Amino acid sequence: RLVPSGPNPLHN
Amino acid sequence: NLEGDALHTLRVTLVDPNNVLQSWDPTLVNPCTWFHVTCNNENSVIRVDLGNAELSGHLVPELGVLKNLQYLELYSNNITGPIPSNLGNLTNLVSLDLYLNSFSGPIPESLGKLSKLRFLRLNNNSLTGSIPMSLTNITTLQVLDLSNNRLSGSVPDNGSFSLFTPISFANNLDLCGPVTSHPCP
Amino acid sequence: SSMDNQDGFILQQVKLSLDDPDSYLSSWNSNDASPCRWSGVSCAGDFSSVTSVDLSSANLAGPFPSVICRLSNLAHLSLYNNSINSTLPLNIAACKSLQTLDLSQNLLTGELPQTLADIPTLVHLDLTGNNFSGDIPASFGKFENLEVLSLVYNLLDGTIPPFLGNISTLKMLNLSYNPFSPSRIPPEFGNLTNLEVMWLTECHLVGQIPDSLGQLSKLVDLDLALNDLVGHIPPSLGGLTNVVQIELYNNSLTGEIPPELGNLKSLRLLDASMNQLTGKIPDELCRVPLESLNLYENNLEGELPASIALSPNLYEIRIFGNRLTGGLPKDLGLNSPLRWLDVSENEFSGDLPADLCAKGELEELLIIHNSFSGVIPESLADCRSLTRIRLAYNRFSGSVPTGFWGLPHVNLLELVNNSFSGEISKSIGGASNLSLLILSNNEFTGSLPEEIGSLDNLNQLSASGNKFSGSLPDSLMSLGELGTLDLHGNQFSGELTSGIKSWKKLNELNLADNEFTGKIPDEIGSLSVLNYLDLSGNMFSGKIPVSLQSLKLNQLNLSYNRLSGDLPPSLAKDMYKNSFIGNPGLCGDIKGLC
Ligand SMILES: *[C@@H]1O[C@H](CO)[C@@H](O[C@@H]2O[C@H](CO)[C@@H](O[C@@H]3O[C@H](CO)[C@@H](O)[C@H](O[C@H]4O[C@H](CO)[C@@H](O)[C@H](O)[C@@H]4O)[C@@H]3O)[C@H](O)[C@H]2NC(C)=O)[C@H](O)[C@H]1NC(C)=O
Ligand SMILES: *[C@@H]1O[C@H](CO)[C@@H](O[C@@H]2O[C@H](CO)[C@@H](O[C@H]3O[C@H](CO)[C@@H](O)[C@H](O[C@H]4O[C@H](CO)[C@@H](O)[C@H](O)[C@@H]4O)[C@@H]3O)[C@H](O)[C@H]2NC(C)=O)[C@H](O)[C@H]1NC(C)=O
Ligand SMILES: *[C@@H]1O[C@H](CO)[C@@H](O[C@@H]2O[C@H](CO)[C@@H](O[C@@H]3O[C@H](CO)[C@@H](O)[C@H](O)[C@@H]3O)[C@H](O)[C@H]2NC(C)=O)[C@H](O)[C@H]1NC(C)=O
Ligand SMILES: *[C@@H]1O[C@H](CO[C@@H]2O[C@@H](C)[C@@H](O)[C@@H](O)[C@@H]2O)[C@@H](O[C@@H]2O[C@H](CO)[C@@H](O)[C@H](O)[C@H]2NC(C)=O)[C@H](O)[C@H]1NC(C)=O
Ligand SMILES: *[C@@H]1O[C@H](CO)[C@@H](O[C@@H]2O[C@H](CO)[C@@H](O)[C@H](O)[C@H]2NC(C)=O)[C@H](O)[C@H]1NC(C)=O
Ligand SMILES: *[C@@H]1O[C@H](CO)[C@@H](O[C@@H]2O[C@H](CO)[C@@H](O)[C@H](O)[C@H]2NC(C)=O)[C@H](O)[C@H]1NC(C)=O
Ligand SMILES: *[C@@H]1O[C@H](CO)[C@@H](O[C@@H]2O[C@H](CO)[C@@H](O)[C@H](O)[C@H]2NC(C)=O)[C@H](O)[C@H]1NC(C)=O
Ligand SMILES: *[C@@H]1O[C@H](CO)[C@@H](O[C@H]2O[C@H](CO)[C@@H](O)[C@H](O)[C@H]2NC(C)=O)[C@H](O)[C@H]1NC(C)=O
Ligand SMILES: *[C@@H]1O[C@H](CO)[C@@H](O)[C@H](O)[C@H]1NC(C)=O
Ligand SMILES: *[C@@H]1O[C@H](CO)[C@@H](O)[C@H](O)[C@H]1NC(C)=O
Ligand SMILES: *[C@@H]1O[C@H](CO)[C@@H](O)[C@H](O)[C@H]1NC(C)=O
Ligand code: NA
Ligand code: NA
Ligand code: NA
Repeated sequence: RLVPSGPNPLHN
Repeated sequence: NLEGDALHTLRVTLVDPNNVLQSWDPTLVNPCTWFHVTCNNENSVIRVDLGNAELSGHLVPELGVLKNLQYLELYSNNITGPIPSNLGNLTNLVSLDLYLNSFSGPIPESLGKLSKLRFLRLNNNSLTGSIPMSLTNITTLQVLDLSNNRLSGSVPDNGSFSLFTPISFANNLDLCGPVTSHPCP
Repeated sequence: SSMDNQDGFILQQVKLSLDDPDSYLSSWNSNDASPCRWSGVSCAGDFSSVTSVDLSSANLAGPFPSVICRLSNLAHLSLYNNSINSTLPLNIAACKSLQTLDLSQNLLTGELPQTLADIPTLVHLDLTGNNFSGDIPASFGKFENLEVLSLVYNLLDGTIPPFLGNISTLKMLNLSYNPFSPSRIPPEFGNLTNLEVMWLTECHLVGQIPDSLGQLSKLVDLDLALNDLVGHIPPSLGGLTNVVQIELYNNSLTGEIPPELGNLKSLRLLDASMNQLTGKIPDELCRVPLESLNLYENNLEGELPASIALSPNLYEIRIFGNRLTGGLPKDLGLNSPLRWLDVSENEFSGDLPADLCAKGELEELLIIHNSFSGVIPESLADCRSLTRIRLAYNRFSGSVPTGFWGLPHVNLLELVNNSFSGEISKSIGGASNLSLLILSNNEFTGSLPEEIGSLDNLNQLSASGNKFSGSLPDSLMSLGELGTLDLHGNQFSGELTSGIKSWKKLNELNLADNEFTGKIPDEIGSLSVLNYLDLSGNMFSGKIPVSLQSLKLNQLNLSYNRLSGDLPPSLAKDMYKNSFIGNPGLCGDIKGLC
């Protein structure tokens, strides 16, 4: 949950 | 998605020495591309196939989210602890194969709500308690094996259970009923 | 004597106050005249005065040692990664010379002491990974020299305070992952002129993004992600002259991506994914030399501007789940070290760009559910960087490039629902990392290559709805990690062998709608994990093996074959009613059978 600030790497 | 999150939750509570769940990337939009997971044409999970995987640990209530699930295959493992009540929320379930595991505690009464169930194999476990009468209301039931458990009490003889032989209820602690030698109090 | 200190005594008192199971304060010898050479203790001044104490990761447990404030020249205190418990004392203000306070990753609980703002020298406050609760104190607006405020991963239940915008010296406001009362972004946060970082992810933020935020010329990172913000991306955000990263993902933002974001020369990373953004992707943004552009799962439409190919820094383009139309930039991947491309579930058309893997860094090529046409670019045959290929549900045609089959690091190859023709090359043998091969619903022809058996780590082979032919290679039965074999809807011929015994991890075998001949091997029952068998629509002959009784099968179809004899009694049940239809020789105690 506590990811450092930056893009969300969701992929297919 | 919700289904992928639910299966990931299962992965986190399971012990996976052979890394059979390594394909289970939560960052994928759907769990369909995961190995051991099969999805329908609408990309909803219909099958989870994890038998003979040397899996240890406990199941999670979050398996109940997989509404379109038809086959849950978690057999020939060392999965321990209770059978989640939320497995009753799997309406489209056709097979519940939790056999050859170390599951303990009661058979949930919720499993009666599995209207389309054809296979219930909970054999070779440490399950205790009585066999729910709700399971008689499952009209579709064709295979039952509650053998090699520590279950006790009356064995139902009505509904789906009408057709069931003694081999289904064999080697249990104190099963009383017509299928068993010992008649009930 | 006026310059004499009791610093050793004070630190010994600190040691007594805290529990030290792992003896990290053993260097702290009472006999020692000066504490300056003690572990974690720095005396940087002329005299023997402690200036810095770092007791990070020392498994120290107990309340905050307020005695330490008697160290007159202490400017730096770190108790990071310890088990400091109880409330933070209001007497911490006595540490009037402190510039740095790191109490992060401790077990401190209760309301924040307001007296922290009464420390005039404080520059850095990190209270991350604690259980602080309640409102942020109003004293916090009166911080004189603070540049960093981190209250991340605490339990603060208040509204985000507007008075925090009054800290002119602030360079970083980090309030992320806190259970705040649903709160709007204070417009007064626009007055933090020196702010370089605004990190408000999972802060239960509601309402519109204030136009005031555009006045933050020095801002480098704007993270307002994983909140419930509504409204348009403010056009004023073109005023963030020094911004490098903007994270606005998984909000309820609507409207068009502002063309003024093109004015952000230093911008490299944008993620506004999982929003309800509409309209076209602006060319002016695409003209910016971006590193990552993620606008996935929006309601965006129109062509992807070609300007994006110009960027020399682009490694990530994820624009999937949109209504985007037209062709991919011809020069895409030529000028940039492209690693991840996801244009899936869009209305994109035309040939794939020729040189996507030009820089040799492409790992994931995901174009599923588009209308892409033509052949696989031959360049991709030398893209050994690739790990995931999903070209499925497109209008592609022609033979697969020979090398593309044998790419070493590919785990998934999906070419499903295309018009691909030709054969699987012998080069497949080099696909060491191939686990999942899905070639279903194509026009593929020829025998399966023997070298497919060299892929021991192959877990799935799905080639349904193809023109594949010939006997199964003997090597195919050497694949003992294979869990799914679906060859249904082909022209496969020949007999199954006893080698099927080696498919010990096979859950599904579908060989339906083929021209398979011969007897079902008696070794079918040796498949421990087989739960699904379809050998329907073949010319399988002989008696059904008694071994099949040993298997617990949730699906069985041996229908429309040449099978003869009587059903093994276990298989005579009503559940297996439709499993044996169309086998004339076959008679059992089933109401349609004979
Ligand atoms: C307040 O919040 C901001 C933003 O959320 C945060 O700022 C940033 O700090 C982090 C943590 O230090 C920075 O992270 C890294 O980036 C640098 C490049 O400048 C890398 O060198 C680091 O890299 C790697 O390699 C190390 C081994 O050699 C590994 O140990 C490490 O894990 C990395 O793999 C690292 O990735 C980040 O760059 C900045 N970002 C911005 C926009 O300023 C700040 O730290 C927060 N402060 C507080 C007190 O909460
Ligand atoms: C077979 O195909 C698999 C399909 O993807 C490949 O899988 C994945 O492998 C990569 C690399 O091994 C792995 O990467 C990351 O996740 C790690 C787990 O936490 C993490 O530690 C990694 O972090 C770091 O390493 C990268 C490497 O490039 C550096 O750039 C970073 O700076 C950092 O040091 C990294 O984030 C994937 O997690 C993994 N995914 C899955 C789903 O398995 C196999 O690598 C591939 N193998 C071969 C031999 O072909
Ligand atoms: C198979 O036989 C069993 C045993 O008789 C049948 O039993 C039971 O089902 C009824 C539901 O109709 C349960 O009772 C009801 O009683 C409650 C009061 O507790 C009342 O409010 C309801 O209106 C209803 O009359 C009964 O408790 C239950 N028995 C056990 C032991 O759980 C079962 O219905 C038969 N199988 C069928 C119909 O498929
Ligand atoms: C918060 O900031 C606003 C905006 O102000 C100005 O623009 C900034 C980028 C910077 O250059 C500031 O120094 C500028 O003052 C403040 O607003 C305005 O207030 C002044 C009087 O101070 C008034 O004459 C202007 O017309 C206002 N203009 C706008 C566009 O709002 C505001 O006062 C500041 N608030 C706090 C709480 O400090
Ligand atoms: C905004 O910051 C200034 C200082 O940067 C604060 O100023 C003070 O005002 C109070 C009365 O309002 C005085 O008693 C203090 O002595 C002042 N302190 C300084 C350092 O000048 C102001 O209070 C702050 N406002 C908020 C809401 O935090
Ligand atoms: C995107 O945001 C939504 C909420 O806006 C996230 O979802 C919810 O997830 C929480 C925590 O897991 C649940 O308790 C809520 O019930 C969910 N709310 C709603 C409204 O669905 C979601 O996890 C986020 N997804 C991503 C990928 O970031
Ligand atoms: C994927 O490909 C299959 C096969 O070409 C498509 O299938 C069939 O759908 C048509 C029209 O709906 C039917 O007439 C056929 O009888 C179906 N055949 C088979 C073999 O399934 C399928 O619709 C394609 N899916 C997508 C999303 O394009
Ligand atoms: C803070 O942590 C310390 C140590 O974990 C707690 O300390 C003490 O109480 C324990 C339970 O009776 C004793 O076994 C310890 O010997 C004793 N140690 C001391 C006083 O240093 C302390 O109570 C904790 N306080 C809170 C509020 O969590
Ligand atoms: C299953 O796991 C438990 C450990 O909690 C162990 O006692 C039991 O013997 C295990 N059985 C195996 C590994 O066969
Ligand atoms: C089931 O358990 C019994 C003992 O309870 C044992 O003899 C038998 O071998 C087990 N069956 C399986 C299928 O493992
Ligand atoms: C077997 O396949 C035939 C058509 O191929 C179908 O009509 C029948 O329902 C199938 N039976 C089972 C058990 O799936
Ligand atoms: Na799959
Ligand atoms: Na101020
Ligand atoms: Na949200």
